Amino acid sequence: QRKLWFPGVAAPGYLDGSMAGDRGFDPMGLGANPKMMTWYRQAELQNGRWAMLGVAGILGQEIINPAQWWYTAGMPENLPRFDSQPVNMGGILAWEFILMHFVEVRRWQDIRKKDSVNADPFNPNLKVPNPELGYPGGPFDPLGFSKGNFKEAQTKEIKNGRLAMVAFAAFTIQAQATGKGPLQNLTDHLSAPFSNNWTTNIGHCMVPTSVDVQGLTIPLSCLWPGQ
Amino acid sequence: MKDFTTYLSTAPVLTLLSVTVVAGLLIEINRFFPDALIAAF
Amino acid sequence: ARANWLPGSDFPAHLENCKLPGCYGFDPLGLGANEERLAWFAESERVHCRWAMLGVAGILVQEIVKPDVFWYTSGATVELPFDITGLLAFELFVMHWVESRRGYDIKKPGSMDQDPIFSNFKLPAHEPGYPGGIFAPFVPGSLEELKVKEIKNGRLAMLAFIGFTMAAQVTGKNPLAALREHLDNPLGTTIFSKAVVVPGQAVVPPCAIPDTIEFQGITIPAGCFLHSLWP
Amino acid sequence: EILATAGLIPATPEEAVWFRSGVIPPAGQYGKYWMDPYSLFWIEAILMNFAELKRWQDFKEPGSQSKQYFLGLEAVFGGSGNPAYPGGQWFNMLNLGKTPEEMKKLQTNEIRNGRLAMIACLGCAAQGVMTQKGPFANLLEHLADPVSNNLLGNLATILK
Amino acid sequence: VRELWFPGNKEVVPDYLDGSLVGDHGFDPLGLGSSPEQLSWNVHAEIFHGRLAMTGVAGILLTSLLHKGGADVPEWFEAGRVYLDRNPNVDFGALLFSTIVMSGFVEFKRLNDIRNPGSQGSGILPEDFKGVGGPQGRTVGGPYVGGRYFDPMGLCRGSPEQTLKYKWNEIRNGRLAMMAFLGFAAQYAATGKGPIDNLVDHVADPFHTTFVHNGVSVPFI
Amino acid sequence: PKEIPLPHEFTLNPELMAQLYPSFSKGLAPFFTLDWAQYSDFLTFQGGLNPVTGGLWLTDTVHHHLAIAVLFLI
Ligand code: CLA
Ligand code: CLA
Ligand code: CLA
Ligand SMILES: CC(/C=C/C=C(C)/C=C/[C@@]12O[C@]1(C)C[C@@H](O)CC2(C)C)=C\C=C\C=C(C)\C=C\C=C(C)\C=C\[C@@]12O[C@]1(C)C[C@@H](O)CC2(C)C
Ligand SMILES: CC1=C(/C=C/C(C)=C/C=C/C(C)=C/C=C/C=C(C)/C=C/C=C(C)/C=C/C2=C(C)C[C@H](O)CC2(C)C)C(C)(C)C[C@H](O)C1
Ligand SMILES: CC1=C[C@H](O)CC(C)(C)[C@H]1/C=C/C(C)=C/C=C/C(C)=C/C=C/C=C(C)/C=C/C=C(C)/C=C/C1=C(C)C[C@H](O)CC1(C)C
Repeated sequence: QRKLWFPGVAAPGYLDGSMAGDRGFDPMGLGANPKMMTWYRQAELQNGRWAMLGVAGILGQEIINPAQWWYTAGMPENLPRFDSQPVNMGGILAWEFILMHFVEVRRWQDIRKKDSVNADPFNPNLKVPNPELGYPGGPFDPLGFSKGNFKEAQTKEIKNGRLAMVAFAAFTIQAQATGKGPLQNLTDHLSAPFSNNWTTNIGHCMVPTSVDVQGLTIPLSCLWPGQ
Repeated sequence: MKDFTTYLSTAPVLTLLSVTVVAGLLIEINRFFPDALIAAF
Repeated sequence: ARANWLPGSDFPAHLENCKLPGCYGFDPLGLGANEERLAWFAESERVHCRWAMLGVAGILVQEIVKPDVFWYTSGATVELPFDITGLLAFELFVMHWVESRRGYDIKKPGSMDQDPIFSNFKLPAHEPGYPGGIFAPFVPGSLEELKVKEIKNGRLAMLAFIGFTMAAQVTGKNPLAALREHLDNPLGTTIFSKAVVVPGQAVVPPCAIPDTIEFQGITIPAGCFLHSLWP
Repeated sequence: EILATAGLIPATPEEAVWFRSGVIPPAGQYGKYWMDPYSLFWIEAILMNFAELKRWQDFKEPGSQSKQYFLGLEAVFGGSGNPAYPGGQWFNMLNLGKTPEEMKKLQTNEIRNGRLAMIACLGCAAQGVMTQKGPFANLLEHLADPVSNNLLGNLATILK
Repeated sequence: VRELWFPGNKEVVPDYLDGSLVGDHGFDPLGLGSSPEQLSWNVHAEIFHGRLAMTGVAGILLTSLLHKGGADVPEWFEAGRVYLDRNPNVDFGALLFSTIVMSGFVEFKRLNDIRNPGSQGSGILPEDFKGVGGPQGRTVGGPYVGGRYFDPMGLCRGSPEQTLKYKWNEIRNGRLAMMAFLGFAAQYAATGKGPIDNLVDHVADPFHTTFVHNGVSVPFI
Repeated sequence: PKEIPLPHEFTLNPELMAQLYPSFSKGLAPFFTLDWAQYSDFLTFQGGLNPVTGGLWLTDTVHHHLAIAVLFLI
């Protein structure tokens, strides 16, 4: 706590400062229930970590593969190839669906009942020493960066996760309004900011009204009716 | 409810309802079997 | 801690301290909450497991020996030594005898255990659904472990037979043929490739088995389970 | 209107006028909404029915709306004494006016500004009928020639 | 106490609608169930309507899903005439009479259940058709008829919590099904297509396919 | 009647009324200037019956209702 999100705002009763990165926010009263508070902290951790991964992917791809627009890089015509198996988005989704289903059911059963699915299903002697929910560690922390100041590093992670979440919202809106990459957008605005701002660029949707994926027609969208 | 149904059982309402039912019935009979002067069986 | 259908979860209550084999604490719907129904369902599971084992083994072998016969359609394209009417009547009578005896035995334990023809012959006392004796000549290993093995194999056989039927509906060829079709192109034979739905479009696979079939004059409405409900 | 006259938004200043926005179809329309006006009114009716009915039942029962479940929102619906100032966790996010005297001063700010805005809204509607242009356009054309562009001068051409 | 159809407003009808009935949220703004005898009748009627509407809506949904795979099934609003055409040897009067006679047998059974709650689980019927009671504190009869015939799989015998949970599932899905059938009739009147047809028309283009655009709801547009 | 403009069309633009009753081209300026005589084309004092309909002139009844409305407000 100490300082809050707004200068003179009043911190809520339940926002004492125990949980990391808590700035006395929540103006919507959503975390007034401890059960839903734990659920929402798990959801924030998941969204923040996935957003870190996504933003890192956007930035790294666009610096390494500048000729590919991140927004459309999922279209089958843009797919980089490694062997000779024919492309099939249905085929690729089977792997991801099944594997993500397994790992997410594992995480789910952790959330439902803490400290209940920590051991290997095959060797019931190798266990994960998860100090808290959403922080399994062990094999998930193989380099051993824990053990030190856990709360400080927890705040590091959570504040970077919030930053990356808002940055991905930025990436999506910038792509849909401008049609160019994020660092391309930065280099664009650095040249003619007076004509390259959110003004003018807003109200235009650089997205097709639909896409066809090997015979499958997806209607797409824009997040805002700007055309 | 109980008092509403008691009101619906009052002579002013039940009489009017029964006259309406019998009138409707005679009107229906004359609509489907009109101009019947004798009891032709 | 013990063997669980979902590691980290707890058992309900009826499924806690099972005497049935294969108790992994499933029942996410509470069907075995009752205790008469639980025994009835245990016997139903056992006979389903055994019939499906026989079915999947028969389908596998018949495909191995006669690859030119589709198992699904093989009921009408096989050329019977007898007729089809009398064959079904014989089926009906024999199965009535044996199944009624087994069902009654489950209903009341000490009952259908005596040979009718020979008074001296009689089944030695058994738990329900595990007759033994003449029905179990050779017993390879500990009985409880083998009951667990049988239950595991039967679960797998029932899942495998439903898979057989479905692949026959959507792919139209016999199981190992479908496996060979999936193995030449794993990315492209999966159901995710064949079928998919999105808001605005639905791609569903056609049914290889036709709408109707011809058998000795009459037509048997043999379609494809429930089309249109496929993804 | 000021954003159109400043040219920041893409609408001619005679089309970004408030009454030509589809509220009165005979008086004008802006047929480029993501839904037709009637369906937007349907969603408005449902959402405002929720909001206003909850506000009314908090006025009648001065403490309720915080007891029954509402996706956890019920935490901020306790209200206060005066129904016009609930100022809970959401209605007073910034926690402004920590002094009851300063609260009274800010309340008087709010009420004076609100009464000025009532007068302004009635004026804008009357001017819209009376001049058939926008309120900002009316202000600019009055500052241009005050003597001829006024209430009395416009009395001949009123719905033209 | 419990959840109300109107948060706050504890001026819910006097305590003949306390938190005792299944599906009870204090919704009786017009007082149609105030007296206890009428309230019992209304409970029977609501459960029966929910079950019948659940059956009807499931049948309509499935028949409209089949009519989209091209299967030789008419839509729900023309199934009667289509069948009468395709089976010319049947007489409308005969079918209507038979339906009223066979429905009448079971509905007289249910009627004499309502008159005397336990009287129908005797004589020709066994004893499982006596009923398990339920609402109003009765321990026999009612809309909930247990036994091995109306509850063959025993999904409410044992575990009172499970019985209550399943009762709540039944009541809430029944109310939803009744609202859904009202929607079916209204959509058919306003548009003239099937339910699944309307759903896919809406999801294909969520705009321009609302209730405003059908020309019957908003009558002038 | 199926060709006559709908009443709101007459009400909302003084152009159509001006083509029918020319004093509507001057608007309300004569009213607040007390030059009310200019409204004599629809505020008439004629009496008798309209020769085509057999009823009182609707301009006469307009003037009557305006006058007695003022008198009752007084
Ligand atoms: C999926 C994202 C997500 C989720 C689930 C949470 C959840 C939570 N946050 Mg968090 N937060 C987030 C994102 C999220 N946050 C982001 C992006 C930021 C940076 C601004 C923050 C900054 C932040 C602070 C400073 C604090 C919290 C706090 C909390 C906790 C209390 C609030 C609450 O109970 O309501 C639950 C919240 C939700 C259910 C999120 C719902 C989102 C709605 C439905 C949509 C809103 C759209 C959004 C405004 C648009 C964003 C885009 C825009 C930035 C361009 C809670 C566990 C407090 C805390 O630490 O608790 C201990 C606190 O101090 N958050
Ligand atoms: C100039 C107009 C004005 C003024 C002076 C006030 C003043 C006040 N309001 Mg009020 N309010 C207003 C307009 C105004 N309001 C309008 C138009 C609405 C309808 C949306 C409301 C709805 C409202 C509610 C429901 C409540 C109040 C409450 C209060 C009191 C709380 C103290 C406060 O925060 O002051 C306000 C400070 C200012 C108005 C100065 C800021 C001026 C800028 C232009 C505001 C712009 C908003 C901002 C840009 C949006 C983002 C900020 C935020 C999301 C981070 C206070 C006396 C609460 C109360 O009484 O507590 C008990 C209460 O419950 N207001
Ligand atoms: C005919 C169907 C039917 C019947 C008999 C009942 C009966 C009952 N309901 Mg119920 N309900 C229904 C449908 C029905 N409901 C539907 C479809 C919904 C979803 C909206 C609900 C939602 C609901 C709630 C939330 C609650 C009840 C409750 C109750 C009980 C107390 C209220 C009462 O007795 O009034 C009796 C009602 C009637 C006699 C129905 C009369 C209908 C009028 C005469 C016609 C107007 C309705 C309709 C809009 C008109 C459309 C016709 C036309 C447009 C085609 C009672 C036993 C309360 C309870 O506690 O249950 C125990 C309660 O909490 N109901
Ligand atoms: C029975 C029913 C539906 C049954 C449907 C059937 C059999 C369908 C049959 C068939 O489709 C098949 C299967 C195949 C088709 O080919 C042919 C047909 C023949 C078409 C729905 C009832 C539907 C009934 C509905 C929707 C009733 C709504 C009642 C409401 C909203 C009442 C609310 C309140 O009464 C309270 C609760 C308290 C009061 O105080 C205040 C108010 C507000 C009055
Ligand atoms: C009170 C009430 C109900 C009803 C209760 C009743 C009234 C029960 C008793 C019902 C009886 C005795 C019904 C008898 C019905 C006889 C019928 C419907 C005859 C139908 C034949 C017709 C209409 C004509 C058919 C031709 C056809 C089309 C072909 C030709 O050759 C010509 C012709 C013969 C004219 C219901 C709705 C069922 C439920 C309950 O909740 C409320
Ligand atoms: C706090 C609070 C509380 C109170 O009470 C209320 C309120 C106020 C409401 C609040 C607030 C909230 C918020 C702000 C929220 C937000 C969120 C977000 C932003 C998320 C994102 C989130 C985000 C995310 C996940 C993202 C992720 C991403 C990703 C994966 C990506 C991926 C990718 C890549 C790599 C690349 C390629 O080429 C493409 C793809 C494939 C695509």
